[PDB]
Amino acid sequence: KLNLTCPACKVLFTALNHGLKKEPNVARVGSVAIKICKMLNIAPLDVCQSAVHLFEDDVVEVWTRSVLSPSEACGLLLGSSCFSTWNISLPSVPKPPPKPPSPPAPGAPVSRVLFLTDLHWDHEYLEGTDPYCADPLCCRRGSGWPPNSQKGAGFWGEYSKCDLPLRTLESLLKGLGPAGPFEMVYWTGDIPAHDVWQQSRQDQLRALTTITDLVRKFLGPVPVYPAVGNHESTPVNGFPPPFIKGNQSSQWLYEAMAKAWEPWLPADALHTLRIGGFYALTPRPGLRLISLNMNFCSRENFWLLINSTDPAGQLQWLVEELQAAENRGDKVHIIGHIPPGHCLKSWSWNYYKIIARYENTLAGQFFGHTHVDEFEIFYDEETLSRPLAVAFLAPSATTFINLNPGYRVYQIDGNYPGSSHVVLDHETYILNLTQANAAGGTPSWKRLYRARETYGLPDAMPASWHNLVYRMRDDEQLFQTFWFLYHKGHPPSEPCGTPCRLATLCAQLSARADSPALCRHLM
Ligand SMILES: *[C@@H]1O[C@H](CO[C@@H]2O[C@@H](C)[C@@H](O)[C@@H](O)[C@@H]2O)[C@@H](O[C@@H]2O[C@H](CO)[C@@H](O[C@@H]3O[C@H](CO[C@H]4O[C@H](CO)[C@@H](O)[C@H](O)[C@@H]4O)[C@@H](O)[C@H](O[C@H]4O[C@H](CO)[C@@H](O)[C@H](O)[C@@H]4O)[C@@H]3O)[C@H](O)[C@H]2NC(C)=O)[C@H](O)[C@H]1NC(C)=O
Ligand SMILES: *[C@@H]1O[C@H](CO[C@@H]2O[C@@H](C)[C@@H](O)[C@@H](O)[C@@H]2O)[C@@H](O[C@@H]2O[C@H](CO)[C@@H](O)[C@H](O)[C@H]2NC(C)=O)[C@H](O)[C@H]1NC(C)=O
Ligand SMILES: *[C@@H]1O[C@H](CO)[C@@H](O[C@@H]2O[C@H](CO)[C@@H](O)[C@H](O)[C@H]2NC(C)=O)[C@H](O)[C@H]1NC(C)=O
Ligand SMILES: *[C@@H]1O[C@H](CO)[C@@H](O[C@@H]2O[C@H](CO)[C@@H](O)[C@H](O)[C@H]2NC(C)=O)[C@H](O)[C@H]1NC(C)=O
Ligand SMILES: *[C@@H]1O[C@H](CO)[C@@H](O[C@@H]2O[C@H](CO)[C@@H](O)[C@H](O)[C@H]2NC(C)=O)[C@H](O)[C@H]1NC(C)=O
Ligand SMILES: CCCCCCCCCC(N)(P(=O)(O)O)P(=O)(O)O
Ligand SMILES: [Zn+2]
Ligand SMILES: [Zn+2]
Repeated sequence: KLNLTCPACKVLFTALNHGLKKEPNVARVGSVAIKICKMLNIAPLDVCQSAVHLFEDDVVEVWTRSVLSPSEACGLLLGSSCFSTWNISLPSVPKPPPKPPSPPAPGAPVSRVLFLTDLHWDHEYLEGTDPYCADPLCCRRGSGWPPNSQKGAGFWGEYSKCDLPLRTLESLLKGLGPAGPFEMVYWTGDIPAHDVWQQSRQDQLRALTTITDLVRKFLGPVPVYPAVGNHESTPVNGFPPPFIKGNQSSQWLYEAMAKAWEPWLPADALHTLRIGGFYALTPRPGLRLISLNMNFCSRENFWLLINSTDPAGQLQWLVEELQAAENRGDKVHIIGHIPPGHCLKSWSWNYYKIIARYENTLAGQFFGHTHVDEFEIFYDEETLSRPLAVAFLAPSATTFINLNPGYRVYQIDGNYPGSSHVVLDHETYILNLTQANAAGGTPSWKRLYRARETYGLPDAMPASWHNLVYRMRDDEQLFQTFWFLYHKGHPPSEPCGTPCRLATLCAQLSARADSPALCRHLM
């Protein structure tokens, strides 16, 4: 026991964790925290110096606490004095024995799938403004001007906490020629910018109509299959389950999507889309595309306080779609915005259980939301050792934060009977702002890398990505590459030390939220 109250403990972790974000050592930061404790009379210094001694005696205990923040660490140290359970009904049909997808045979075609996510169009982006304003979003009207001649916001964007003007997005679509042709496109939400404090419903629908028409303009007859992001509504993250009716429901948003996305989605899809913002359709024989609204898994969605149990019956709906694909022989692609690893515990554990059951039917999982080049591996529930699926977390088109613009393209097993529809390889394209915003610089999108090439993989199967993680656990050079691509070729100046490495690698193995057992082989 420590004579340390709940708010008191939060002041220390604040002054420490904020300090540990760039300060070289713990000692100097430890002194600041003790001085804070003294100046404000927050607690007895013996207790304060005892807490600093524990918060990070070594980085290991804190390596587990890499996720932990003040409220999260205090609860564990103080106790209870400082989210419901539920699960899904799986059909009684016995699980087919696991068998890997057969590699494509000679002559089997390939298909290219463009993947767009996190475009975050800022209607108010303005060149020359201050990229480091006080607001959560800058490079826009109201952020001010730079101080004493410092460089303002770049023309095509900036490496800061800023989003993109329409110019950079129009430039992205126009230069897709070399990346295609595309059989279809996946678009996992987050269309508006991060100007939350001034997002009316008119603004959000303006971003939907404006970007939808733009995408449709440069893709033309190619179908685009979108998924609902967490910024698409106002207030942000607020997606009430369909049991809420009236002007406070998300119908203003869902009925606007069904109208804007009608060219791409069939009747049955729009039906569910209007109700809960999710749908399922058949884009080609043998394949079933399922678009999930991961806002109903979101931690920021305050609406789930009413009933966080499978909101909208989506997972139960997902199970039915998956089980029907299994009986039919089809394979499944799931698209969403928030990756399952970032979901609420119950929702995530149930999704993890669903993916484990239908491993032979699932051929691809695609998400975004992280804005960086990541991937989440799923393991068998019985032993948590056989990688059986992969969720590719594509990088954002926007710069938010301190990143290069970029999109993703997937090579999948082609459109033919018996195909596995699995991802065979993928590529990432970027816009190099340092060259585009420079005097005389012109937009030129280039292929950053191809996965199988840089990583030397035999394929894009779960076992290969599983083997790529532990190769990076022991190969500092192979991880730096991944770390370089992680940020779309614009890493932070802060090198990723051995605690950062294992933390990043632990994210690659944690497709289930709150499961430390998934990273037991990292130290
Ligand atoms: C956890 O910390 C608690 C707070 O710690 C303080 O806060 C930090 C920021 C620093 O300032 C640090 O130095 C402090 O210690 C701490 O709470 C303290 O606990 C002690 C005893 O456990 C309390 O002592 C008692 O105080 C009362 C009130 O004192 C004054 O008021 C009355 C009238 O209201 C007057 O009559 C008194 O003369 C005082 O002017 C006293 O009444 C009481 O004395 C009586 O009882 C004792 C024995 O019980 C007899 O010897 C006396 O003769 C009296 O009969 C105590 O002296 C202290 O008030 C309390 N302070 C605060 C701010 O809460 C706590 O002890 C720590 N907990 C643990 C588990 O360590
Ligand atoms: C909470 O909702 C669950 C989930 O069902 C959906 O929730 C609402 C949106 C509501 O409008 C229903 O029409 C939806 O179907 C309710 O039922 C649970 O359903 C899930 C599977 O989808 C299952 O895991 C649970 O065991 C079910 N529980 C029950 C009691 O049927 C449930 O009615 C709501 N529970 C609470 C406590 O609010
Ligand atoms: C959630 O948890 C368990 C899964 O192990 C389920 O317990 C079964 O409950 C159903 C009724 O819904 C019964 O048919 C089964 O007989 C129960 N268990 C066994 C071993 O028979 C539970 O039903 C699951 N489902 C839900 C909706 O929570
Ligand atoms: C429906 O709900 C909206 C949600 O905000 C109500 O609020 C108005 O609309 C915008 C967003 O669309 C808000 O930013 C404003 O605060 C509100 N309007 C104004 C002029 O400030 C809206 O009033 C509701 N609509 C109806 C018709 O009742
Ligand atoms: C984007 O373009 C910039 C500018 O051409 C590249 O930055 C250079 O990187 C080399 C690497 O050794 C440095 O020596 C130069 O000083 C950098 N130039 C500037 C102006 O900073 C950058 O490498 C390019 N990024 C990608 C992903 O292609
Ligand atoms: C250099 C690595 C850091 C990248 C920055 C990531 C920002 C994340 C944005 C959000 N997840 P999204 O909902 O906009 O996707 P948010 O929830 O923070 O808004
Ligand atoms: Zn985003
Ligand atoms: Zn998002």
